[PDB]
Amino acid sequence: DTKEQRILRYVQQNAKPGDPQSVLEAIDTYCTQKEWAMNVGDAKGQIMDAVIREYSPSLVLELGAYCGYSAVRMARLLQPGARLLTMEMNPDYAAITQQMLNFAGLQDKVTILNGASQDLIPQLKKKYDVDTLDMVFLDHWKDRYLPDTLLLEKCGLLRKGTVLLADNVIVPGTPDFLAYVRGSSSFECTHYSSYLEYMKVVDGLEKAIYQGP
Ligand SMILES: C[S@@+](CC[C@H](N)C(=O)[O-])C[C@H]1O[C@@H](n2cnc3c(N)ncnc32)[C@H](O)[C@@H]1O
Ligand SMILES: CC(=O)C(=Cc1cc(O)c(O)c([N+](=O)[O-])c1)C(C)=O
Ligand SMILES: [Mg+2]
Repeated sequence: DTKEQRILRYVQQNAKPGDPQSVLEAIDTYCTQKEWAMNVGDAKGQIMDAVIREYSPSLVLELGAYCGYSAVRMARLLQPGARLLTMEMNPDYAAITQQMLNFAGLQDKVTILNGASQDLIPQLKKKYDVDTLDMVFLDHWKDRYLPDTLLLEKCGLLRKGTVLLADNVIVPGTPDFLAYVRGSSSFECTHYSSYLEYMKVVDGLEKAIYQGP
């Protein structure tokens, strides 16, 4: 099997069905003790929790689902009737993510879209009945953060106050995205210093709030 199958199996055997907190704890234990994996992790996850709680977004778009750790993290804090859309182009990972959300009991709040964000974002309004997004979590391949931010803008999916929250702006780093949003009057930016998941390596999240065109 794969590392991602092993993470899912560990959750199934070390967490409680319908208990998202125990799912997060099981993933973080497995990835600390056994196999590193690119989940946002508990240190940066706590910052995300604080952001989600501050904004109480009704519609969140996640770019990059992997095994479902950040989808579980965010969906467990969504208010009743709020929703998360998560885009994941790797079908093996999308299948793991669905099973992770099912185990956590959060599947009614999350819709997985299997495809590439650059192909799916232009379809959100017509095919997925989106007006504008309240919050976007960018955590896919780092060279896509800037192109997809610009694409979300072009597609009319950002409104004044939409929160963009970007993982890994230090490691691996997203230099063009970071320079662009920090230099742009269309975004108000804040940096949240933290640590790379499961490692004593400095990383950080960037929050970029859209200000309109
Ligand atoms: C860092 S992992 C996501 C981790 C997840 N957000 C978490 O914290 O649990 C990055 C993911 O982005 C996916 N990916 C990369 N480029 C993508 C794209 N253009 N569209 C959709 N998914 C993409 C990869 O297949 C991978 O699963
Ligand atoms: C390239 C890679 O795998 C590494 C970290 C990483 C961490 C993330 O949090 C993340 O989202 C992504 N990503 O490529 O999407 C990657 C390292 C340290 O090698
Ligand atoms: Mg990441």
